Amino acid sequence: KPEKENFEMVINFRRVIMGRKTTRTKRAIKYVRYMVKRHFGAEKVIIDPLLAKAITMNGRDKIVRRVRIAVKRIG
Amino acid sequence: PEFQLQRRLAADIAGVGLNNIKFNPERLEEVEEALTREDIKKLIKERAVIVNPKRGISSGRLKERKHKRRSKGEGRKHGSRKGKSGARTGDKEIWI
Amino acid sequence: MKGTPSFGKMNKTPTHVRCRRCGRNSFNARKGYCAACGFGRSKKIRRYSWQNKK
Amino acid sequence: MKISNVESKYSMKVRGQELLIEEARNEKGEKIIIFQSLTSAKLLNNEEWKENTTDAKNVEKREDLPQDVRKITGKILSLI
Amino acid sequence: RKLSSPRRGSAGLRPRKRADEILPTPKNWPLVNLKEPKLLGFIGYKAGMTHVYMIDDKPTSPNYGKEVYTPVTIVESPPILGLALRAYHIDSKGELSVLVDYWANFEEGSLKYLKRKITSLKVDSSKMKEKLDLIQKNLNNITYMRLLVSTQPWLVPSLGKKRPEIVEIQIGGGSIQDQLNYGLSLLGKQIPVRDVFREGQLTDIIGVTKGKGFQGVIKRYSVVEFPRWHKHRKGSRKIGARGPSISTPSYVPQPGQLGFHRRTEYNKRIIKIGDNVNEINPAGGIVNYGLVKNTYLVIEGSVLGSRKRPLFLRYPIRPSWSPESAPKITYVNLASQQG
RNA sequence: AGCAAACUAAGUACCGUGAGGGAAAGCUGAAAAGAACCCCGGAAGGGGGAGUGCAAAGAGCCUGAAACCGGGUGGUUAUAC
RNA sequence: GGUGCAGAUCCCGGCGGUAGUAACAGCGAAGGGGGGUGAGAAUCCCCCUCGCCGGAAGGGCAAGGGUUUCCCGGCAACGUUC
RNA sequence: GCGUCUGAGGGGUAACCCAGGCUAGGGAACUCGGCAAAUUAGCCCCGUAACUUCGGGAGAAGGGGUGCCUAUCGUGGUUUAA
RNA sequence: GGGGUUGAUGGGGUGGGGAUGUAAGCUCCAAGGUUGUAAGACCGAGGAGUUUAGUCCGCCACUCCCAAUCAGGCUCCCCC
Repeated sequence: KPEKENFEMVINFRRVIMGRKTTRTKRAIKYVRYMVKRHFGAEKVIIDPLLAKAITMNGRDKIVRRVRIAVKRIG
Repeated sequence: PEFQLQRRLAADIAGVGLNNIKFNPERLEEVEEALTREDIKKLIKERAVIVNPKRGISSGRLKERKHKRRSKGEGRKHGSRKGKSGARTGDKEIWI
Repeated sequence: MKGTPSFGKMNKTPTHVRCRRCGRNSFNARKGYCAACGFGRSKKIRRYSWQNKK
Repeated sequence: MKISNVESKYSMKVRGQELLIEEARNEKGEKIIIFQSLTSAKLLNNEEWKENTTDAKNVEKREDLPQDVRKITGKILSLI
Repeated sequence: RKLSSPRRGSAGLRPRKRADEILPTPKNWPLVNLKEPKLLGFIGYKAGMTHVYMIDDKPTSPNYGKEVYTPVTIVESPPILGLALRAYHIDSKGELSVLVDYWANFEEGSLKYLKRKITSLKVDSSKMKEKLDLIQKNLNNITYMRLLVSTQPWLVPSLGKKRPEIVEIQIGGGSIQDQLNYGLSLLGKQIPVRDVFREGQLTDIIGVTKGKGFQGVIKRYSVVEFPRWHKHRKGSRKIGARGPSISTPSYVPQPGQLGFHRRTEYNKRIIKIGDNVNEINPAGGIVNYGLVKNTYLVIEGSVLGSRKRPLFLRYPIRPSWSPESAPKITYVNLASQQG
């Protein structure tokens, strides 16, 4: 049984950057879903609307180097 | 789920742009039942339909820059003038 | 230009309007004449002997 | 690390939108601020989840918040 | 009107295909060269590159006895492991097939690192006793003796792998019986680099070059790009004509794979063999490699391959001269390679 | 084929500013007896089991060729027209 | 006797191969998070946010079209995909 | 008012093509040809050749100045206003 | 071509080595001006101090903190 943790971790957008410029925002959102499923066994991930605007308040092709998140990974 | 009729009727009752009309997410079952222009007028009063006001451009930067231009002469000098001398003060108006 | 741009100026009033006598859209408006039955300067119906092959 | 305890929980309204702010500490003992603007959402299969706001402290005056929270919320509050 | 210009590229290197193994073995070996039993090669890993200041050794050089500036390549070379002994003969059909292999790991040399490449011998099948007397029975018609050696990558942390590479190295020296005795003493032991080479020697390097993928003709063959208008005009990075004929339209340049080819170098001199890594490591580490912590070679000039590339070092097969020891080094660049 | 026109509207639809030019398309059965009912499917003269009829190529309905495509039978195939 | 077809760049009808291939880029715009309906949602609906036009991509009315207008209910075809 | 000039997703994003940025030393050696690209550029003051149909040439050519801040002065408008 | 807990394969944390050029806030000065009986306080491009700073690193080292888990498919047991 996976633990209903309250972990918090840092996501590095190393590889999302140095891809295609005009999809960096779209890929960053999909990278957070992949990382939560990798480190928590989540089958469905919900992104808080505040988090999505913090990753890219810069538009479409400018994002942040990293973000720290907190997962309330309920059952 | 389409109710472009309510958005259309509300925008001319309120006299604003059709993009200034926002519904209340918690009371959408009540907006969906409105069919007449009398129904819509009541919802605007009961805050089920929100009407956003029109905005304007802040004048703080413009008022400070205009005051400096008037009294200290800053920004009026010959590195800021793009037009010809007679297009800034006509010579006939000087004589008149 | 001869083709597509000049066909855009074909949305004014037409050269031919309806005719009362024959019920065809052949009445030349600018000339007072039906180009199908002659209504306008013929009392007789416009008819020619070449009007079908023999 | 994994979050051990939540110290304080608040509830503030921004331009008609609802916020939840939590103060917590990790295993190392460092203070982190968690910003949540979401109360209800779907589940995997297949029902509704609702955040519990009984323990939240309602905020009406702008200096009702701690200095540490008040000096950090400024950046996030723009993007609401 | 049909001026003269040499063809673009070498016609002897075709096909320019991908190398089928990362560690190639020489096909040909230098002659005996009048010595006593010893191995004719070693295995190393390319780390990085720097530059030293040495006093010139070449007595015919214009800079003789003067301090000159030379680039060098750093090659990390831990000991290798001697695995088996291999004997060749001219069999029926008159070929150069293998007579037998004599493996020895059980007495000392019980390794599971070796099982990451070969699911090697069980205790049940250690009947190597009668492989050895076959070599001694069929002595006097054996032509070559070779030793199977194994690299030990687990001793190089910057080289994040543990399964080894297996090659065979030839012995050149005295008589065949003398060479069989020498090859049985190295079997299951660890062979340092100093048992093979010495400072000042020349070597030949065999390896695989840095890969570069599918490429055009201006990078693959250095053809000339179309001048002026054509720089503006329908495509410039191409050749005009693809031959005249229906004669199997011929060997003209085409786009395709560039890099990752098996190549060979000649007459690369060894300047130093060191153990104290504090004299070779730059500040902040070798960029994109790591830190040296084993025995290393300082080889002047360049070497084919990328960082962490296995390289086969061989005795020079067309040597230019015969050096003596001590190319004295006065300065080594230990500055950082970033910025 | 026979008049361009055997038929849900032929000089009809449709094309041209106009004088003008100008198609396509027949057939369940003796009788609708035109497939009740049950399972599947969002629905479908849709699938399956039934039932009507001398007989279901049963509404895309007389007979139902070839080209073309899919499945199977019998020979055979990666050193060579 | 309107009497025998392999050819007429033959006429008409049906069907291949190319090939599940080109094209669905270029004319200076862009989406993201949460929720809903439904058998079925990149594409329909609601909220927040982000971007673009702003002498036109906004406002008003001709010739021409002819019901395209408004409400309700649909999705076999129709819309460059759904 | 729009994201309907109504198809999308993945990619350390291969060769190559259509548009664009920058290049050490040399500076037309390229080519039918300096094609294409680069240089210059607004406003104020000074200054301006041959030629000429005496009007022009002429923005010839060429030289100098320009931001920000802190204060001022002069001229003029308007307000029942010499 | 490697690693997969009998593990340093990627990330996090901490150090090293680098690119720019010395962050925000606070203290002092600033050509002058606004006040205030005076003392004092108020605006001000910018300068100095805190400060080789702050931000960043598709490089290196150490450290099991997190994740290399779950699941599926194919093919063999020759000789004796």
